[PDB]
Order: sequence, then structure tokens, then C-alpha cells
Amino acid sequence: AIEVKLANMEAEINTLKSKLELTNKLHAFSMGKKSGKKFFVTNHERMPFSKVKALCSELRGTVAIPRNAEENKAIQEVAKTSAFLGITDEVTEGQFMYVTGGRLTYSNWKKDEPNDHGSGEDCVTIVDNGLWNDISCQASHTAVCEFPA
Amino acid sequence: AIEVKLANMEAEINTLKSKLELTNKLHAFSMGKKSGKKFFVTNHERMPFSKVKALCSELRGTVAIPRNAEENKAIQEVAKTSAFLGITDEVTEGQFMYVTGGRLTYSNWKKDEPNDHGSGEDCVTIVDNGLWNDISCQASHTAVCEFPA
Amino acid sequence: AIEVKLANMEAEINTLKSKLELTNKLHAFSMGKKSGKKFFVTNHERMPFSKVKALCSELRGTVAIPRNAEENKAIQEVAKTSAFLGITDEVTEGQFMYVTGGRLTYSNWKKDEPNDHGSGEDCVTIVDNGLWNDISCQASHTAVCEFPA
Ligand SMILES: [Ca+2]
Ligand SMILES: [Ca+2]
Ligand SMILES: [Ca+2]
Ligand SMILES: [Ca+2]
Ligand SMILES: [Ca+2]
Ligand SMILES: [Ca+2]
Ligand SMILES: [Ca+2]
Ligand SMILES: [Ca+2]
Ligand SMILES: [Ca+2]
Ligand SMILES: [Cl-]
Ligand SMILES: [Cl-]
Ligand SMILES: [Cl-]
Repeated sequence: AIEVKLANMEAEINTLKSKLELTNKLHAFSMGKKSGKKFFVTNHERMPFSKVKALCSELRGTVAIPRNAEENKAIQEVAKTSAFLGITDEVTEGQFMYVTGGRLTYSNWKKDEPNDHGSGEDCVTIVDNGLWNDISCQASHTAVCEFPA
Repeated sequence: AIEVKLANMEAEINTLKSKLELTNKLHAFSMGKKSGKKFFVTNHERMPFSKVKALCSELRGTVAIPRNAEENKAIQEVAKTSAFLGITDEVTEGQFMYVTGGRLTYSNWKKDEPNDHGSGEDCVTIVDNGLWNDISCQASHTAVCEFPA
Repeated sequence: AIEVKLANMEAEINTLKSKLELTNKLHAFSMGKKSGKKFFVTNHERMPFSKVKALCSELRGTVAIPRNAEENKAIQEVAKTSAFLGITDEVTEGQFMYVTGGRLTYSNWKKDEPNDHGSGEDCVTIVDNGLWNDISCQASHTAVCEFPA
């Protein structure tokens, strides 16, 4: 009977949706996602900023953005090496903004940074001791993505 | 036409279900699951026992339970820090039972434990060297869930 | 109704397929998959060659095979200990072949290897120098699976 088969199909699809959600929750938990907190993931690959943005966007995340000290430390831990943050002053020199919009608030700049060095630096990397340095968007640093809480 | 479309979609569905099962298999393997052994996993978050139970049930798992010295060792290495076990003596003082049911088979109490210290301690935690200490269920410890072999 | 519901379910199936693809991409990323590069994964379990092949087969992968020094180094780093490679001379003693078919191209044999020692050695393990040694297929070494670039 077509209708009974259609109803079973709806149930099969709803069951699959729920199982996929469960799979997504288990993976986030295994990646260290804390309850009600956003999480960070890296493949430890170094690449220019444009590639990190593309990669994270493709995974439905964004380049990691430290909004506070705890998150900064979490990102530093995940990365292990220098890594790009989702913060740049490409739109207007001197005004750092998050890739997702809004003016930069919390910061952890190394002493004497940002300094738009040489020909100019519009991207930001979390470096030694978790401090920040503005650097060329064309330089290759570790790709760290963040996913919603 | 319609009956054919429906049959073709039932086939796509079966294939998708098998593909998701694969994703689950590969994820567990990547997280260290050994052939024929229970899969133990943590996000390294410390919280009260009530929360651990809720979290593990939310992922369709259960709070980690060491049924023997080998599983106890496995849990010890996953947790790294003090972690709640799925065991309590909430029914009868001194009678430790698994949250999933039954009397405790294996145990690894630390010297002078269990002591039901102070106002009482009805939960259990695996601590240094993998030894056990009873503790208040309200205290916050690492959340470690288990999934079937 | 019938046809509308059937059309909706096709949309649901395609949406679910896209979501599962996303989940697989994100899991590959967390597993360390580098852009356009093949990747290796291990659960750190040690088992006989027969079991490694069966396990990787279940996961839709293959026993890790280094096609060059780069891949050889990657497998060495994932395994951490001796691990089996998808290379054997089981068919014809002395002529090592990939389990995936074809004659062994790249090789990194330790001096004096392969020597089919004692009772016989038909499988190959990448040792703690990246160098290779032929060994009994019955011996238990780390299972490292390889997935496509
Ligand atoms: Ca500029
Ligand atoms: Ca600038
Ligand atoms: Ca700078
Ligand atoms: Ca009590
Ligand atoms: Ca007690
Ligand atoms: Ca105690
Ligand atoms: Ca032989
Ligand atoms: Ca041989
Ligand atoms: Ca040998
Ligand atoms: Cl720049
Ligand atoms: Cl208690
Ligand atoms: Cl052999």
C-alpha cells in the first residue's frame, strides 16, 4: 500500500535525522566541546588566511575567534603553533573587526602590537604564550575553526 | 512510476543508513575503540554526577563502568583526572550497585575507602593510579561515557 | 498529497546526504586529513595482519601503504609503534606486492631486509625509524588504516 510505505519512509527519515544529530553530538563531545560552550578543531595544517576561511566555512564553522581569556587559552591549546584568528583590519586600516562582523572588543596583543608592519599586516595570529600579533594575510599559519555553542 | 520512485527512495535510504553506521564505526575507531571492547570517551569536562548521567544518556551512552582491571585501566587512561564511575550506594549504604543495575563485581578501592566521609558520599570516582574513592555526588568530576563493544 | 509527500521526501533524503557528507568532512578534518592528501588513522590496537585487513576493510579503507617518503613519515607518526603495511609476498615468496594489487614501487627496507627470516616472513612492518622489516603475518602490530586523498 503506497500510503503505508510513505508513512514508513517518513519515520525512517525522522529516525535517520535523529541518529545523525546523535552522531554530531558524540563527535563534538569527543572533540572536547564543553556544555554550552563553542568548540575548536584543527587538522594542524598551515595555510594562508583566505584558505582557512574557505575551509572553516566549508565545515559550517568560522576561523577561531577568542572572545575572552578562557577561549584564548582553549584555542592556543588546540593549535599548538601559531594560528590565524577570525579578526582582521582589511576593511579599514587600524580598525580590527571579527570576520562575522563587529568591532574587536577583547584582545590579547603582544606588547607593541598591532603594528601593521612593513608593507602592512591585516590579519591576526595567536602566537607564543597565546599573545597576538598582526601578520600578512598571505602568510601560512595553522587552520583552527570554531563551531557554535 | 510512483511505486518505482518510492522503491528507489527506499534503496537510497538503506544506503544512507549503512553510510551513517560506517561514520559511527570510523569515529569510534579514531577515538581508540578496540575490537570487541567498550568505547570510552570524554570531553574532559568536570561536573556533578547528575550532570554526567544526563550528558551520557543524551549521547545514548552510559557513565563509564569498569567491569574488570583492564576496563578500569582503559578508563584511567581516557580520563587523565578524577572521574565519576557509574556506581553508587544510594539504595543501601555500603552496597555499591551499577547505575544500569546489579551488584558490583570488580572494585579497586583505595586504602581506607569507601569511607562515606562527612555528611556522606554515595558516588564513586577513579583517581590516581586508577584507584577508587567514594565521593559526594554533588562534587564535580570528569565526565566519561561508555558505549557498547 | 502522495506525490507532494514523495517529492518532499526526495528533498529530505538529499538534504540528509549533504549533511552526512559535511559530518564526514568535519570528522576527516579532526582526524588530521590535509587538503588533497590521503590520511591515516589508528585506534592503536595491535593485531595480526589478517585482522588489520579485515578491520580497515570494514571501515572502507585499506591497510596503510606509503607511496613515497612523505606518506612513509606520516604513517610512522600516526602509528607511534611498529605497524603493518599493506604489502606482502604471500603470493610468491620474494616478490612483494601491494594488497591492492601491483608490484612494490617505493621501498624503505632496513639493511638486510627483506630476509624471510626463520620459519618465514611474508608481511611488512614500518619500524621505529620509518625503515621496513618483513615479519610474520601472524605477529601482532598496530593497525593503521588509509583513506583516499
Ligand atoms: Ca591595510
Ligand atoms: Ca593593518
Ligand atoms: Ca605585527
Ligand atoms: Ca548513603
Ligand atoms: Ca555511601
Ligand atoms: Ca571517600
Ligand atoms: Ca612465504
Ligand atoms: Ca617472505
Ligand atoms: Ca625480516
Ligand atoms: Cl595583509
Ligand atoms: Cl553522596
Ligand atoms: Cl608470514
